[PDB]
Amino acid sequence: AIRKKLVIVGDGACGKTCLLIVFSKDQFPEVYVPTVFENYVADIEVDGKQVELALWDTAGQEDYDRLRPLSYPDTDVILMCFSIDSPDSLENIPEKWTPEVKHFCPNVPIILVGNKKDLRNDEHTRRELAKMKQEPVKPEEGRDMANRIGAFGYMECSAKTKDGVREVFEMATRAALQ
Amino acid sequence: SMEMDEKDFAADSWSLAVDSSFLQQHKKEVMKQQDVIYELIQTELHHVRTLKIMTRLFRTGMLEELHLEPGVVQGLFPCVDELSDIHTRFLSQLLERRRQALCPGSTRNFVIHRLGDLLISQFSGPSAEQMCKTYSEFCSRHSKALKLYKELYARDKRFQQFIRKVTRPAVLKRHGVQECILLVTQRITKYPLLISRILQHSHGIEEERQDLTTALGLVKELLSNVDEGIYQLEKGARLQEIYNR
Ligand SMILES: COCc1cc(C(N)=O)no1
Ligand SMILES: COCc1cc(C(N)=O)no1
Ligand SMILES: COCc1cc(C(N)=O)no1
Repeated sequence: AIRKKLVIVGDGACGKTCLLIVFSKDQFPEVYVPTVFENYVADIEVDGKQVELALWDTAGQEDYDRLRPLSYPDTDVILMCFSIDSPDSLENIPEKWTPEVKHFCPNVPIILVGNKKDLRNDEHTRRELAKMKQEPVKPEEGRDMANRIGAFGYMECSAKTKDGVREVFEMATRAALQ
Repeated sequence: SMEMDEKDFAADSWSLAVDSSFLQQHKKEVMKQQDVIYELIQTELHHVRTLKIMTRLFRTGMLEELHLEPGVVQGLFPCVDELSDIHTRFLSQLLERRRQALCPGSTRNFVIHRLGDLLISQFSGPSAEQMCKTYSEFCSRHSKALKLYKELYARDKRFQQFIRKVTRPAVLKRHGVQECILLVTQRITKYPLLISRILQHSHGIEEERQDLTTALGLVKELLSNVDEGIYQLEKGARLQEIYNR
């Protein structure tokens, strides 16, 4: 098995910590959802190839511009996250997160991931956003942003239901192998 | 880690650590507060363990088995003795707070009502100055340590065999040399996340809400100071590249 490193980036409310927790445990914790994620080394077999994929979170580093880049050395794949219930999290992708990752991780594939896809048809979410003249991120808005920023691809998932979670990490492993 | 502490923090939460007949006596808000305090202590026990792997397994093993050039082991593990002292002392205070809170006749049933004062003490005065000085030095030496590691692994056969030998056990899967260095750098930025969530469930006693609010502000001030004091060192950097920063 070859060793690859994955780092997830995005705004504080994008759901990156929850996504790493659910993947590493293979379940949405039923008793306690951890506040933080330390690291994990996942055994993944994708398209016949075995990989040890080390997983890292940047949560807590968003306000610290000199500590945060210390997470990037030798990264093989970036998951760039936004929450579908937060069009504001999608707006910070192209001119805040994207130039930073392109600078510290040149030539590293970026997968743009729309998290919390279960909230796209949630009534409480739609009511809350409509008060600020907003609506949940549409699939074409996510795809167009991924296309614009030069992302390797666009994917959606829900840490809450687990749908799409396995596929995101299997695709990230394939991107890291290229 | 020692077996007694490992067993006390084996469960995924405080609600699964205590006896169910003890859990049943508490309100939901107390359980939510205790679950986050338990996560802070459990992650601190794991962080101290990461530092013991760095000092005892890697550093001491390299000094006792390998013939490395002087100053190479210090370059791979900068400030590890100072970091171990800061966090082992902090962990000792957290575990003593839990131990004093145990019910008589129990080694697992407790409620910690007064964490804020301990956090203010850790993140103020000389202990905060020591944390600021040590992380400013550690985080500025982070990239140099990783590059030194990569160079030794690629060119030194005895170094490569030593690493492959001591990291072979399954309990070391997440704790190779580079993984330990990043785990330590990321530790300090976990504290505001844990403290803010404890504070969210600590409104019942106004003195505790105030103490956790003060602690959160102190941790953020420490992080801002560390972040402002970082400039990555690079082996063989010339003065001209430094003063043209
Ligand atoms: C009920 O004990 C099993 C268990 C633990 C958890 C958790 N980690 O939140 N979910 O299920
Ligand atoms: C929870 O992760 C699902 C998953 C898939 C794999 C794999 N494809 O080997 N490993 O984990
Ligand atoms: C070694 O990978 C490139 C690199 C360097 C850095 C850095 N933090 O200086 N981040 O990524």
